[PDB]
Amino acid sequence: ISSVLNDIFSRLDPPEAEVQIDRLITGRLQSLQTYVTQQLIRAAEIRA
Amino acid sequence: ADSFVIRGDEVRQIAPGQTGNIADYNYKLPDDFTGCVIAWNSNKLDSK
Repeated sequence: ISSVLNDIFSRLDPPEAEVQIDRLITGRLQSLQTYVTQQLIRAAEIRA
Repeated sequence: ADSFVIRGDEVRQIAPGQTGNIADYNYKLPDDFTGCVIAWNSNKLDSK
């Protein structure tokens, strides 16, 4: 519903707030993971 | 186990992570709570 953690916490009840927190945390983790993977691939051609 | 008597339309306010006069000022429940909650009507046996 929203992209601000404290907004989620204020507006919802603890279970549903937990659901949103997990959604955002998984999304952010996966995005950072993609960053790292691409960077690792690029480093190999730089080393060649 | 705990037992008491409330005025009747606050029954939904007992649940974890909810606010209001009764659940704010006399009986509060933890966020992570596992037990079960029961209620029934005592008009005939209690009002006079």
